[PDB]
Amino acid sequence: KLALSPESRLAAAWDALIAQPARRWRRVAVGVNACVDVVISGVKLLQALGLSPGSGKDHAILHSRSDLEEAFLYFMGKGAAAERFFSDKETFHDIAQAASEFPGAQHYVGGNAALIGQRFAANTDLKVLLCGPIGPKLHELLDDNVFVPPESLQEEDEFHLILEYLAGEEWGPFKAPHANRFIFSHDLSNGAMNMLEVFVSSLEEFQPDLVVLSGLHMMEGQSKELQRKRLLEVVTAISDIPTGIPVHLELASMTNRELMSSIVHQVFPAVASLGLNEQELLFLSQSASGPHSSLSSWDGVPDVGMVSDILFWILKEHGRSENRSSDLTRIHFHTLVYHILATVDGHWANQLAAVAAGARVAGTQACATETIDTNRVSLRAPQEFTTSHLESGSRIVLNPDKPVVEWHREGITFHFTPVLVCKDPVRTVGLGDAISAEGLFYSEAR
Repeated sequence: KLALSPESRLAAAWDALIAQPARRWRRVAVGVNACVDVVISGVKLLQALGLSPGSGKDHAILHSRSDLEEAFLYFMGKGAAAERFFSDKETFHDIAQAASEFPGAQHYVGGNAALIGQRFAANTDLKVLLCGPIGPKLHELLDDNVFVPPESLQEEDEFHLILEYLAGEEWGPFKAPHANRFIFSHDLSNGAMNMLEVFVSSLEEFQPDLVVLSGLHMMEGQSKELQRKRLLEVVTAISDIPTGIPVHLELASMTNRELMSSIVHQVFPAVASLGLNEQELLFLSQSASGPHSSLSSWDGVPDVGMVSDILFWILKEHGRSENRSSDLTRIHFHTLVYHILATVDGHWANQLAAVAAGARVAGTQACATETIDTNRVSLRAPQEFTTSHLESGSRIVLNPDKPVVEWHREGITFHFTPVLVCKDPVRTVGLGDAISAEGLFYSEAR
């Protein structure tokens, strides 16, 4: 034998460490954001609509095929990302239909909640209920084991059109300097959490063991009063679910501090578990003067200690306490090159295997393999790190044969593992959702 790679050593240690918990969930309910992502060459679509190349020109809202063409060309010229709302409902239906029917266009389950539901549904001994704006195409796309209440089924889907271009791609006088994408939709359902009532209404009959909620971030840019109504609906609904049923909030894509503040004040005490990435974590610390609020942006890989100080602070400021009457005891942090599972001691079991399992799915799903293909992955976590930047904490060195690292801090345990990052990924949109679902699947509430 020759020496195995760090990655093969690590994936072998995971396969030995990972096992389902002693007591397993039977039924999980998930809501409420869901859509169909249609990924298509932007130039091809526009050509397919019968459009000749016009001028690049930005438009704040797309009212028309012209506006679409003009803003697309503008961003294609920059090689830059953008996203827009398309205002004409009927015209949008015809464009999305044209994109979805275009030969070679790819169709994907979209929306945090639907993606979570889909990941859970891969296990046949777990029964999944999913609510959200689910039309005939999304229903077809969803796994057969996923139950959607007839109440949550609708005539039309929410299509999100993802218009890609390659570096060096040309259309008449236009040439993309980088590969990127232009996304547009006409999605009022997900913006308003219009299926929250239907979701809440379905829980009693279903008797979930676990409730998972996502989609709050999508209300960004809606009426503050509409947001306030929905957050109160969330909190009321959760107070009606039987005691001891964990609720996980998957928090993504936030830029509004009023809304973030409100989610922290109102929803955090009502949930057992929280899931998020480096972007939302730092955003939280920026709003409420947290450990590294001073930090404007992560400078490369987020510093583990700095991350852990913020997770610590959240469970201290907003987690369960003798005095507080918060239910929050768990945060599944996931970033590109490592994941951390942080738990208030004595409320959760199997968190070594769970964080390992979250990390493993990040590799396999990114590469679109059933198991880890050790040729297509790469260990990118720091070789050594401090467990707290602000406080004095341990100096840890990565051992591929013992990848899951545990450390304790004032009655809160952290569980760290690196990720085996897919070097040549198919598509990594929705990875955080599959990571959080896997982490919860392998978790046990005490």
